[PDB]
Amino acid sequence: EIVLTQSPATLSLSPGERATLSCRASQSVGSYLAWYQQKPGQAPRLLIYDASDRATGIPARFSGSGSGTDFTLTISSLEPEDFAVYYCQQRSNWPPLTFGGGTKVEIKRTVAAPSVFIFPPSDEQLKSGTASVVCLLNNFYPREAKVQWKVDNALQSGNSQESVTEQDSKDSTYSLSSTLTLSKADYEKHKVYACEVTHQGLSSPVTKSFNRGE
Amino acid sequence: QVQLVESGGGVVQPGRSLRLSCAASGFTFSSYNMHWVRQAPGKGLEWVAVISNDGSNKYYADSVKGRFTISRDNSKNTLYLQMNSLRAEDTAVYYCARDGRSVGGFSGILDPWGQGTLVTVSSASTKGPSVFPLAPSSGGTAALGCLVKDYFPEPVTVSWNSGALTSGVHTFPAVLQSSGLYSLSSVVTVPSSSLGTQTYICNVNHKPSNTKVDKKVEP
Amino acid sequence: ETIYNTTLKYG
Repeated sequence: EIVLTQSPATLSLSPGERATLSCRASQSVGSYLAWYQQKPGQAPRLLIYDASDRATGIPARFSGSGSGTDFTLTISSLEPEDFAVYYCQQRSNWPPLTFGGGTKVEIKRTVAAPSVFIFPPSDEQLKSGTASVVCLLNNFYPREAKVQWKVDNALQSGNSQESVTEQDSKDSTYSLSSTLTLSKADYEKHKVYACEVTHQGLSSPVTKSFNRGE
Repeated sequence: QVQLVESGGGVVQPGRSLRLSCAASGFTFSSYNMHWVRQAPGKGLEWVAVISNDGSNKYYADSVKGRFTISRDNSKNTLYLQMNSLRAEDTAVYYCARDGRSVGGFSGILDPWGQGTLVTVSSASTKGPSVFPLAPSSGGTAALGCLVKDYFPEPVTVSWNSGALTSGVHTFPAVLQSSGLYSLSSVVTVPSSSLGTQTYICNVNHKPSNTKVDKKVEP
Repeated sequence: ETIYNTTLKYG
C-alpha cells in the first residue's frame, strides 16, 4: 500500500498565524492527494482535492500544493475554528485507499508547569476490596508530561492508566489523570505511595506522596 | 442537502455479528459509489470497503477481508456493512462516505461523510458505576473529585452542583481496564477556604444502566 | 457539482 507520512504530528500556533502542514508519500501519487479536516467530535470534511483544488464552500485561506511524493496544506491565517486535526489521503493506487496519520493544530501558549495532587483510595472503595490511587496534573502546557508511580520507592511500570483532557477553552492548558490500581491486600502491604511528575516547566520533578493510614 | 446517517452501532461480543446501515438522502443514491471508513478510539482514519453504484464491484481492506461484506439496497437508499467474526480491534466509529462522481469507475474522493456509528466489541455486560470520593487533602487552591469506577458501556456524564459549578472542572476521558470495565475521574479545583462552607456534589449519570448518583465530597 | 477523474475502473 501507499504509506502517507504527516509532519509534524502536532503544530502549535496562535490564531492569525500561518500554518503549513506536510504530507509525504512512499511513492509518487501524482497529484491524487486530498486533505480532510476533522473538528473535535465531528466527522471528517473534505478541504482540498487533487493537491491544490478547494472543495465547495471551503474558505480561501486554505490552499494546497505539491505533486509526486511531497505535499503541503497551508492555512494563511488561522481562525479559531481551524484548530483541528488534518488528514491527507491518496487515491492514486488503491485499494486500499490510505490516509496519513494526521496532524493536530493546537493553540500555542507559554509553558505552564502542572499543579500536582495525589488522592489515596477512599475508605468506601477499600471496603469493597480494591484500591485506586489517583494522581492529578492540573492545567499544564505543553502536553508532554511524565508520571512515575512509586510504591515504597519501587518504580511501578505497566500497572497504571492515564488520560488527558482536550486543550482548555479558556487558558489552552492540558490536564492529566493517572490511576494506579492494586488489590486491597497488596495496598495494605506497602506504606509510601508517591506520584512523581516530570515536565519541561518544572526545574526538577515534583513528587506528591502519602503514607497509608496517616 | 446531501445527508448520510449511520445506524446500528452497539456492543457486540467477540466472534459474533452486527450489521450497520447508512441512510442516504438529498441525492440520487443509485448514481454514486459508497465507502465505509472507521476510526478506532483516539486513532486515525482507516478505509474499510467500497461498493459500486450498482452493487456489482466491491473492495475491502485486508484487515476485514473474509469477515465483512458491503452491500446496498438502492430502492431503499440504504448502504449496509455486514460484520462477522468481530474482534476487539474492530472497535471504532464507522462512517459512511459518498464516493465523488466520476465516469467509468470509482474516484476515491470521500464527500460527504455521515456522523458515524459506534461499534464496541466486548464481552462485558451493562453495569452501573461505583462513585468514590477524591477527597480534598492554606489560603490557596484545593483539588477534589469523584472516581467513577467499573461501569460498562460508555458513556457517563458528570456535572458538579447540578451544573452550578463549572469553573475549574476537568472530567477526563475514561480508560478501559483489563476487566473490560471503564473508569473515569472528574475533578475540580476550588479555594481552600471554601472547603468548610461550600458543599460539593458530583452528579453522575450512566444512562445505559439507568444509574444516577449524587455524591457529596467532603474533606 | 464537481466531476472527478476515475482512479479505479469498474470491472
